[PDB]
Amino acid sequence: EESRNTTVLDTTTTLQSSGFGRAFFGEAFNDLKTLMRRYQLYGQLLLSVTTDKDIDHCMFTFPCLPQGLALDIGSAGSPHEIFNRCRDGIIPLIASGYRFYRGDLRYKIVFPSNVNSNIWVQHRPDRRLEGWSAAKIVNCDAVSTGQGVYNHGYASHIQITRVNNVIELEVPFYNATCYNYLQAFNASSAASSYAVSLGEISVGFQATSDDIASIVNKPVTIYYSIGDGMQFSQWVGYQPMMILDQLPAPVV
Amino acid sequence: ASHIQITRVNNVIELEVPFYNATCYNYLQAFNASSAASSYAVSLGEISVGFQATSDDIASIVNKPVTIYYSIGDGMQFSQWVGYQPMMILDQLPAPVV
Amino acid sequence: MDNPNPGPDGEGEVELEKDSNVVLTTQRDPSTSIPAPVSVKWSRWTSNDVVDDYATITSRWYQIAEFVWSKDDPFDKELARLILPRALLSSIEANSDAICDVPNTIPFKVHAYWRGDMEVRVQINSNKFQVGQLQATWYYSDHENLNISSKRSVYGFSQMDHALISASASNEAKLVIPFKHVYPFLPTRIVPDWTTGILDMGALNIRVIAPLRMSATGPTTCNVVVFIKLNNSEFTGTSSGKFYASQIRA
Amino acid sequence: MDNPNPGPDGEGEVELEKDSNVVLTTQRDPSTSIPAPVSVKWSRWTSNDVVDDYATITSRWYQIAEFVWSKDDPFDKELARLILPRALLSSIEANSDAICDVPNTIPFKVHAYWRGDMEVRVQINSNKFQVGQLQATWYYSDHENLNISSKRSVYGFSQMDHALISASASNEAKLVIPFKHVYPFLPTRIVPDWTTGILDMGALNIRVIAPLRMSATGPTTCNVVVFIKLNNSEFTGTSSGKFYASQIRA
Amino acid sequence: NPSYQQSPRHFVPTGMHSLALGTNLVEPLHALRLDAAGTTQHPVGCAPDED
Amino acid sequence: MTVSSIASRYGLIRRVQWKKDHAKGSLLLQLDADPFVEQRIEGTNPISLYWFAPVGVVSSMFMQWRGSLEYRFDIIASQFHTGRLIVGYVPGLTASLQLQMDYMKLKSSSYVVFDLQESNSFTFEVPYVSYRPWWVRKYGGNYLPSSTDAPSTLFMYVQVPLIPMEAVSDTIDINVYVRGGSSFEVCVPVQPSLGLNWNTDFILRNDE
Amino acid sequence: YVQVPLIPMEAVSDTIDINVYVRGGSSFEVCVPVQPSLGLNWNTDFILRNDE
Repeated sequence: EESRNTTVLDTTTTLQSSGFGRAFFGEAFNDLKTLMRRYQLYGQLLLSVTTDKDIDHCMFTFPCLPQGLALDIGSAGSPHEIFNRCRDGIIPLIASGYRFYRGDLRYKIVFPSNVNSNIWVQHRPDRRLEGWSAAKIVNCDAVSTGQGVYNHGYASHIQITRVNNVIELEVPFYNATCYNYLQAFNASSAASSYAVSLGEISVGFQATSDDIASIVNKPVTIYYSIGDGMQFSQWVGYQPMMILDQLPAPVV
Repeated sequence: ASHIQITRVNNVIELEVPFYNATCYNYLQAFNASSAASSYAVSLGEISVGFQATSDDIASIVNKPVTIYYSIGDGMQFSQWVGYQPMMILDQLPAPVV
Repeated sequence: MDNPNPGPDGEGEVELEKDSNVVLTTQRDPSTSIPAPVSVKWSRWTSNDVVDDYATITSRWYQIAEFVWSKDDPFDKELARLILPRALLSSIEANSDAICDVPNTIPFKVHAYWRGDMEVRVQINSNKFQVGQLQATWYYSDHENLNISSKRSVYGFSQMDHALISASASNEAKLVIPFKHVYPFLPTRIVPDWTTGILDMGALNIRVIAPLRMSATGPTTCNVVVFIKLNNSEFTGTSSGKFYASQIRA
Repeated sequence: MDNPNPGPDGEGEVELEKDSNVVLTTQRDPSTSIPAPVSVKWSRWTSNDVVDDYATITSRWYQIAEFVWSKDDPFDKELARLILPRALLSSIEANSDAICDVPNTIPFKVHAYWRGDMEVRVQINSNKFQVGQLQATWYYSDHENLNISSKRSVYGFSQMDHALISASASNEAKLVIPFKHVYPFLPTRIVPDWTTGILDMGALNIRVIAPLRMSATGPTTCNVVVFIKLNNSEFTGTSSGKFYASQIRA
Repeated sequence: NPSYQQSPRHFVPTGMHSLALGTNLVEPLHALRLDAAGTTQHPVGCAPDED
Repeated sequence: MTVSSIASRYGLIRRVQWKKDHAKGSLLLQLDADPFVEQRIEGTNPISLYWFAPVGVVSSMFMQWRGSLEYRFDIIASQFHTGRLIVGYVPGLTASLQLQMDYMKLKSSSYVVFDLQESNSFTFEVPYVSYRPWWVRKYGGNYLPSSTDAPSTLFMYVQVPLIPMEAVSDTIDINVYVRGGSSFEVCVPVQPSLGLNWNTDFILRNDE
Repeated sequence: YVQVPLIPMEAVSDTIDINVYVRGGSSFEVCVPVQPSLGLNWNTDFILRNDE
């Protein structure tokens, strides 16, 4: 059995329990659900406009999942230095150790401040996630389907960039499942792909093609926490880890 | 009844357009205006939005988007059940072939 | 204490485990490992059809794997990656006959969807002088994960709960697997929204933690036999047997 | 009394007969005929194996015969000599697929012996202007008798109890057949002490007492469909499905 | 959705809290702690001997 | 205004021609067991309009649905037509298994045999059998993935063929109405898969 | 270490594997949440930023 304990050959005395730092620091760290609610950087992108965008056209999209995105180090010339150097963060390091999840997510998208244009945000729970490839932030090209535009019935919110350039969200668990998958996802079953991400958030600017030039190559950073309903269910052990301070230094 | 949104504080004005008709209730399908007084009974009114800018600041206004939203505001009561018309299915609309 | 008196009947006490008409005995106490608490029934939410567990036939034991575990098998070595709701059917189709020939699996031929628990007994028949140790680990939805090809080692399945089968004790591994899939039913056949990966709840996989060790004239091989019960089942969606296709051979 | 007011819904009351997931309706009252009182269970006397009726699947209705009854059929005319525990299986094998493909008959593929009652509904779809009359009669163990080839007429089956299916009323014939065989179980397959005449409790046979009569431009044909329920069953002797052989074609 | 139609507040913004005030004044902040009620604590040997 | 009051209204969805010369196994309809049962208008417009039941339009604004449907079959006949027909229900047919059907494979699943003698209307309440507590919408927005076919299929064969008298007609129309049942319910509000016919103009944006 | 060396019988093997498992004890506890020292193996690609 795993956690069996045959003969405890104890040489120790009693050690005074601090209450996971409650006695020293005034706060307990036993519950790992409340450490998961500290906001972690989810994604990081430069706004790259390809074709002439209408007011409806979504600037970028991303599938919304607590597992972390398919990790974008970046191009081999210009790497995103946090996901290159500070690999994976905390929430998929804890969600790496579980199998199922049932709950909500929070996002707090941070926009550039040079832009002024009004920003809409759609949650689209219809969208299936076709594999861990393209489980990432997609700078959208010219519109071919209803994926690429503002849509009607889905839950949206419009942040005014002139008042405050951060929209803060609560993306609900709108799946027809018991719980969703939490590791990396290869999409074996065709309906299994309805059960990975909570939905598919698309952020779009309402600017015309004359104000679209101030938008180009400005950073948009996304955060996430797990929003008080998140319950990771089945214990699955961790995979092989990589130690970060053994990564090579950029030799001059 | 008017309201003035200051664009420098917040560029969104949020409204509640009341039922100011002399009717029992207004028409809800598409409207062909048979009777001359029937046309007083479709829309709640007619909202007009206008800027207070002169003709020198009017050039920054040109070809900027204004989007309008709506919901039904807690007093809305659709009355007589009439079945739906022929619908069109959206994912059968043709894709923009390259 | 410690009064050995063997006779013609033998020495120890033999424990049983009776089912419908299958009794299988073990001398040794099991190393039970239960990865989740027992599942609720859940036919209320998604089935109006007549639902019945066929517990007089489905809850019998049935052998689904037997394999020689030699000393030639190294340390980090798979022995059987059994996909257990599939392996009950693919073992029968590996016996070169249909699913309807076995009493345990005739409602898989008829019904469309299944939800139930699974008992697994991974019995070993090693000698007392052989030295080695297996682990039997259940992973929920192996094939819905793509980095499991790197997790699949004895260091990674020792972290989740698992059974240990020591070759000295000739130990037996009880393994109670309740139903935890994403969707509350597993289809037994090609269903409209998924066709690939049918009846795949996960993988029982049996790695080696210590290989067999012995003298030069010791017994080299070691046979391991895996039995499965399907106890708290329920079948729904009565359908024709001609829509059931054969499982993938694997 | 006598106030006819038809509407868009029709005039009369429709009675149902629901089973597991099969509801079949008749406008008319049945002409029930019950040849014997209901049989006792009798697994206590000859079975230690796990016995269970599969009432969620076996007690469904299943069509086992349909035949055109034309006016060209004369007076003393067989229409269907159904051997009912066989005809449930030979109808399926007449549909060019196996016994394990149908939910009603999968325990015949597995189990070795069967004892149970049988409901039979011989439904007709004649016109109101057609004139004629069938009788549906159950004979216990037809093929264990050699002078039945002379008894098999409408004068001989009118003496035992039977149902009447008049073509004017479009009548329905309920027929509750309890188990009365010499031995308290019918084997579903080739059993050591008898091989020939397997699963033969007797014969439902449907003679003609009055042929169809009509005008020159009247509706000539008349379709008759026979359904069977297997309600108070029990199956014993769990065996392999590979010992079950196909029924004789007849 | 009741519509709230009463008149709202009418304030003054300021960019910063007081630097001067330090006694009778609950000063709101953005704590870099993980607990919102957490305060540094002084156990029995970490006690402040000198007021 | 309420989904359980809009979906609880029969809308005519199918007109079935049931003749005398249909055999004892002829298919009359094989429509899907979802609220998006279809009747297409044979019009001359470049985009085809469509009739839906009220359960289909009120279920088209939602991502998911569950629960029993109710089909009312009005077999328009006099009391001198006699017939009998299976209305069955196969849980879980993909499109490759949609063919190779007959009424004998239908009788292995849930089915209902109706006797047309005097009363000439019946309601088959279609079960909800799926592996999923809800069920994702058939069409979706203009987006070709996330287009999931029905949980199951509704069939209607001819069990016993029609036997009409020589004074009444050889043919019978069967109207098929769809209603969201007592257990029908929809949940997540997404983009409607339907548009109105009030403006059927559509602009193709080709890049030429 | 090996206090008394292994004395196997001539029918059993001369060698023995010893598995060593680690668990946080009953008194084990951690406090301050900082950047994890570990990364996943889900994407082991690493980009060296040399200036050449």
